[PDB]
Amino acid sequence: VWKDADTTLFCASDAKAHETEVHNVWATHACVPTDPNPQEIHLENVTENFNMWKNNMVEQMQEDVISLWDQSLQPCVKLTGGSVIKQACPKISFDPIPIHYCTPAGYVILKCNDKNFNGTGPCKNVSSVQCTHGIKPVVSTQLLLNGSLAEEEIIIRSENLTNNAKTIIVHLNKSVEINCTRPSNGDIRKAYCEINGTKWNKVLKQVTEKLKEHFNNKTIIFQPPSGGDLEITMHSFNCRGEFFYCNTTQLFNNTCINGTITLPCKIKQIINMWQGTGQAMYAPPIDGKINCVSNITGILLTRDGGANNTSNETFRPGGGNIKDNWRSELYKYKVVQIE
Ligand SMILES: CC1(C)CC(NC(=O)C(=O)Nc2ccc(Br)cc2)CC(C)(C)N1
Ligand SMILES: *[C@@H]1O[C@H](CO)[C@@H](O)[C@H](O)[C@H]1NC(C)=O
Ligand SMILES: *[C@@H]1O[C@H](CO)[C@@H](O)[C@H](O)[C@H]1NC(C)=O
Ligand SMILES: *[C@@H]1O[C@H](CO)[C@@H](O)[C@H](O)[C@H]1NC(C)=O
Ligand SMILES: *[C@@H]1O[C@H](CO)[C@@H](O)[C@H](O)[C@H]1NC(C)=O
Ligand SMILES: *[C@@H]1O[C@H](CO)[C@@H](O)[C@H](O)[C@H]1NC(C)=O
Ligand SMILES: *[C@@H]1O[C@H](CO)[C@@H](O)[C@H](O)[C@H]1NC(C)=O
Ligand SMILES: *[C@@H]1O[C@H](CO)[C@@H](O)[C@H](O)[C@H]1NC(C)=O
Ligand SMILES: *[C@@H]1O[C@H](CO)[C@@H](O)[C@H](O)[C@H]1NC(C)=O
Ligand SMILES: *[C@@H]1O[C@H](CO)[C@@H](O)[C@H](O)[C@H]1NC(C)=O
Ligand SMILES: *[C@@H]1O[C@H](CO)[C@@H](O)[C@H](O)[C@H]1NC(C)=O
Ligand SMILES: *[C@@H]1O[C@H](CO)[C@@H](O)[C@H](O)[C@H]1NC(C)=O
Repeated sequence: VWKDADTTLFCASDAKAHETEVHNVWATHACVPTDPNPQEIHLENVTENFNMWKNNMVEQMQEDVISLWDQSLQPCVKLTGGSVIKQACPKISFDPIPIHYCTPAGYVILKCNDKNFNGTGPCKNVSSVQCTHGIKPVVSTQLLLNGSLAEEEIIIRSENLTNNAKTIIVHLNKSVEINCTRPSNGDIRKAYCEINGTKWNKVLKQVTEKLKEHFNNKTIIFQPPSGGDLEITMHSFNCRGEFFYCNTTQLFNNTCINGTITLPCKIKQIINMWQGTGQAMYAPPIDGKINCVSNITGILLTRDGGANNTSNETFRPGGGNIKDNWRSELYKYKVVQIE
């Protein structure tokens, strides 16, 4: 017998003690080795309720990633609360590694194995584990990168679809690669992302059809962000320590519903912190080819309000709350206390 409960989790990873890469360093001192032979118990015809939108596991992963960035990516100048903090800001080795989240004695993690599970409600196929799967703490907006894929159909996730103020997480069942490069050798900050147009438009059409099922077959329209900070209006992410801001206008235009899609990007030194603090400024980009090839595995969407009297629903890429990023991976888990 058990019950829903919150407790302090610990982490496990396969980090290398000899790596200077910041994630490896953090996990080496903050986590333990992973279990080579993990045990999993499938509960016989047990029904459990989940709520990915109210899961303390999310808050804890957030806290880990905040501390990791706080120790690994200190900017030259921090602007928060009115005070100005200056300090050294050397370039680092940066490449996210999988982090496992595990429960201590007296506790266990319940895992929903239901196909097409949306993250909330009852789960029929439930198993118990000590640790989650390996989750890379990838920080980004608009597009979710290097995450897990839905096993069956594309899944739409939201705490409340009817509430347009609540973020929508689209969980893809097929990866679309995004190839971002800052070429070696008139602007060290100019960059670009290449994406297979055929693959993207096909997936996006599948997402459209999926959104129809949730919005009474209303017409689904995609549009670029209306306004807001650059971190939100553009696809923001960190590649090799450098902050990339990419213009995704070409991705979200309800027209191509063929060739290569080249998104214009730029590396920014001055960033609005996702931690919520304030503003941070980093040193200029390192020289040479700066390249990151990522899997697009999900999308963060915000729905336009004031469309109730029309046959259209408008969706725009969003994000900014990194907790949603962790939710996209932790949705199927919950902690319970055993006796
Ligand atoms: C809640 C709300 C509206 C979200 C905002 N988000 C961000 O500034 C953000 O996500 N920035 C960011 C930075 C680097 C990378 Br790489 C990706 C994204 C920041 C705060 C202060 C928390 N307000
Ligand atoms: C329940 O989930 C487990 C783990 O994914 C899977 O092996 C099993 O086939 C599922 N059971 C059914 C009947 O769907
Ligand atoms: C998830 O599935 C449950 C099944 O009862 C349902 O109540 C809930 O509305 C679903 N959530 C979404 C966003 O589809
Ligand atoms: C992805 O999900 C959609 C439904 O959302 C489905 O039609 C399609 O077959 C899936 N693709 C793959 C490769 O499973
Ligand atoms: C979902 O959002 C709608 C629109 O804001 C609201 O009227 C409704 O109460 C919400 N549903 C729940 C279960 O809170
Ligand atoms: C990229 O996506 C493919 C599946 O489309 C997967 O096999 C591979 O592991 C992914 N790479 C990651 C997760 O970094
Ligand atoms: C990514 O794009 C760059 C520049 O076009 C290219 O050199 C590289 O081969 C690409 N990588 C992959 C895996 O497609
Ligand atoms: C969408 O249209 C199809 C085809 O007529 C219908 O079967 C289905 O019930 C509709 N779905 C919604 C959510 O309105
Ligand atoms: C993206 O590029 C388009 C032109 O292709 C431009 O109109 C738009 O302002 C850009 N978006 C942002 C957020 O800068
Ligand atoms: C969508 O693409 C078409 C291409 O002809 C363009 O004219 C239109 O302005 C685009 N809408 C946007 C970028 O919102
Ligand atoms: C995208 O993939 C398809 C095969 O799925 C291929 O035919 C097409 O050439 C690719 N497009 C690009 C831009 O490479
Ligand atoms: C995604 O994973 C690939 C393979 O490990 C990596 O090269 C790339 O830098 C990752 N993308 C991001 C945004 O971290």
